[PDB]
Amino acid sequence: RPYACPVESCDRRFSQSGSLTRHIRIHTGQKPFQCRICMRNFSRSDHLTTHIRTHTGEKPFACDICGRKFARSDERKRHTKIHLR
DNA sequence: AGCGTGGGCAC
DNA sequence: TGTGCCCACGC
Ligand SMILES: [Zn+2]
Ligand SMILES: [Zn+2]
Ligand SMILES: [Zn+2]
Repeated sequence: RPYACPVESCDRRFSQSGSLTRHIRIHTGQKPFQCRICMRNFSRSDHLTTHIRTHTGEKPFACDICGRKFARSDERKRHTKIHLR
């Protein structure tokens, strides 16, 4: 509720100053972080990190039940539930 | 499946 | 003033 977004259409607010200014990038279209492999620009450093794994094939997250690996923790999370029948 | 991408947040 | 996870959607 403290920090807020000045643009007309939006009615959003952020507790941390950083999240307000991160959101503002949606409006300005700023994409600060670039992939030195395919040159594609991204809005967030964390999304650039996971994107790079699509190129390298790095998959740090293994399923506890079957061991299948994933580049992202949420992909693994989405996967694990399939072992429930 | 593969994976873009914003919000909540701890640090 | 960032960095970097977890979470959630969406397609
Ligand atoms: Zn806004
Ligand atoms: Zn790339
Ligand atoms: Zn599995």
